[PDB]
Amino acid sequence: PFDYILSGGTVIDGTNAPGRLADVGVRGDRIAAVGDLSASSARRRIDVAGKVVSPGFIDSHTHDDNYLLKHRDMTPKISQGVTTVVTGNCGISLAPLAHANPPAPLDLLDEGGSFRFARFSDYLEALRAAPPAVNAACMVGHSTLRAAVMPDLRREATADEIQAMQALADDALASGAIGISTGAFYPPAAHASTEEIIEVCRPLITHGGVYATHMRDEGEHIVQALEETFRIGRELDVPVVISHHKVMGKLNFGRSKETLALIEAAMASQDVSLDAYPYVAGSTMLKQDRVLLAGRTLITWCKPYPELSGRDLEEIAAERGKSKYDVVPELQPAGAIYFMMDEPDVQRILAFGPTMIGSAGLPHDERPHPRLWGTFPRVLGHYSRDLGLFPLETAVWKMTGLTAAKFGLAERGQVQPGYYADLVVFDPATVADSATFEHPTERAAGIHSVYVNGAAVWEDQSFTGQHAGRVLNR
Ligand SMILES: [Cu+2]
Ligand SMILES: [Zn+2]
Repeated sequence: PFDYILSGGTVIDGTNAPGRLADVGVRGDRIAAVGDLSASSARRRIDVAGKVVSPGFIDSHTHDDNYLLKHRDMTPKISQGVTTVVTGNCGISLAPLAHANPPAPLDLLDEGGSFRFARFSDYLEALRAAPPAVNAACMVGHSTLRAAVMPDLRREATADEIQAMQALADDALASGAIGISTGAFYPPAAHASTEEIIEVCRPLITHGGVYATHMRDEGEHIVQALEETFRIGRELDVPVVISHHKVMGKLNFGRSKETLALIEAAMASQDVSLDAYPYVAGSTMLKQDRVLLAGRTLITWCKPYPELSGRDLEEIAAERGKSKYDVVPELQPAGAIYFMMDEPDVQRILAFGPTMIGSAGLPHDERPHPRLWGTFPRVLGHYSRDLGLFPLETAVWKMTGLTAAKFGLAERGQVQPGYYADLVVFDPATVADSATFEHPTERAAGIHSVYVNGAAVWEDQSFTGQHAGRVLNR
């Protein structure tokens, strides 16, 4: 007998096909059957008429490394229909690193003494012993490796340092990591050469992981940054993932036509993937960057002056008698929101066939960017339904079947008999992002229920208490 059957709704199976009326039966952690299940014995038959039953959403780009440990409920994500998170992005992973004051942007994951894992396996063991509500597919970050090995980060690494990082990377992959990420855009790795990155990531071909990256530059020199990424992919002969694709700065608006053309061409000869979030503003560490600081900038958190959280940097700078760029040093470490993208580009990038959906949420921020709470429903509601950017089945595919395939998450991302029971029940007519820049933590509308490995984790707009997540392997 099945444990339960979700009956009377429309199934959008995650393979990018129009929805069809069908029931979904679950037994244990597996989807036992799909179709007319009136003839199958079940302990419960849940009515989901008027709703859509789809695979659970996979967040391709998260910074939930530590949040998974400190807030197992994972409300910001499960309330949106997310059932699996990919961690350790942009070169930033919680482990391996025992440091009491990690350099920005590593501090985006810190709640105070959070970096206590000497080995990557110790981190994975912790997750398994006290599982979060969602599954976790973890990557190790290059900048974290640099911080753990190099006494001085403002220079290229020596052969001995490269060997040390490569050993740590290898141990992480052997322990279960699904890949390695880099973020040469940031201070900790700005001095890292392309060859340093290649040598540190060589274990990928032996273990079969992916290479993810926050490119060295996403503005004036984005073409060069794209080429470096493609080159790294060919040298390693491993798939590459371009994180949160965008063209930032007024002088780069409209250039998504150009960048997408380059990516499409690369996909013809090598393995390339990419993800993005549905907003015109970015967010990360407060940084002395003239392009990032060109437009409206809001503080998310500030260590030396906590009261600045939520304020407009222009006011702060002006009142201190300095430019936004010159006032940054005295306010660090801190975080911010940067309005430096244009709607047309965001829409073009989201619509681009292979683009997967990733939130890039920064969960520890005092006053966070709303993407943390509304990314997925904003794509299903605002963009798919209201603007008609793509049909619903395609919008779902972009956060389920496509993502599972690119990260190698076997038996997930599809509503198919035999696959794991990560599922979402939502109302297509009302699903929508409620979070706004003004009120960034509002819960999404239209999300009826969410299941992970067969257990309901979100019901009646609340965490059920089921710590059903598992550490996944590629
Ligand atoms: Cu990131
Ligand atoms: Zn990034």
